[PDB]
Amino acid sequence: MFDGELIAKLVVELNAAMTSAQEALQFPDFEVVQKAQPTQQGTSTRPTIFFQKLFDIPRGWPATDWHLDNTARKYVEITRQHVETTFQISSLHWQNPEITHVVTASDIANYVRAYFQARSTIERVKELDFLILRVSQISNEAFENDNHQFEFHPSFDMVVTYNQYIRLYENAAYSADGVLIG
Amino acid sequence: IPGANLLRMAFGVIGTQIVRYRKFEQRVKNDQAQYVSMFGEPFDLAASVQRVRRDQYAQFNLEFQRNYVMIFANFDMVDLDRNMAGDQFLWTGRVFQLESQGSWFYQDGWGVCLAVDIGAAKA
Repeated sequence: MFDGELIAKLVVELNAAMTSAQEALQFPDFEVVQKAQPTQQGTSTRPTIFFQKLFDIPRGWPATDWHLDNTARKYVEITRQHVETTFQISSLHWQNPEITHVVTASDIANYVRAYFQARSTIERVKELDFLILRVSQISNEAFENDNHQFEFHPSFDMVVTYNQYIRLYENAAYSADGVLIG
Repeated sequence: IPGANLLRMAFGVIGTQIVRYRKFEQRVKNDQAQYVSMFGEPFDLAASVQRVRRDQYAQFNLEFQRNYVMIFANFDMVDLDRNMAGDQFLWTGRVFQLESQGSWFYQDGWGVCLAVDIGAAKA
């Protein structure tokens, strides 16, 4: 459980980061889009952000705590697992050689990476029940676009850690007795 | 019949073009273990030049289109052996890679467009 809410929160944060980056670097306009669209759709010409979820790691043995329901005389067993999620962030932008004002797709990716690593954003995200670890690499790759016009597709990976809960039922005991023999 | 040539009578109908043809004789070194070729007496030949029409590719963010030409001639043209091949130029220097039915009556060609010709009446 606890995935769609994570994507909604991440989308909101990415929109805020793009607003900040647009004020900082003077983009024309931006769009935030998830990869692996469930319906046949076409890419947009605007400077764009793409994100995707790759895999998860449980990170530790599960922890169980017991909560008692007096009316029904049952224990509600809650199990918490603290997992890590790896998201891949990539951007797209086409360079126009004749314009004098130059901004690169790698600049967009670097600014988004730097925004998420700031302490202020971490402090603000803490109230949203997850945190971000360190990011260690950003790479450029060359596509071919429309049979020409080589283009760059910078990318990097981000790790997000949170807690996820499951709920179950268990019986309860109210007394004890024994026998002593020798 | 594989006797009297068919290209000779074919040129009596379609119409041809004119190229300058030079052959390879021998080869020497340039104190770098690099061969430099020698060509002699570029004569004049009549031949039919055809169409193959290249497309380009990429090595990495480079294009490098390969220029190609097809030529029909009634001559014994060699493209490769332990010796070196011959040259031609319709407008720029060219070199080919193939063989054809020379020992009976006529052959067929190829060609890759080398850069340019020297000039001075297209030497």
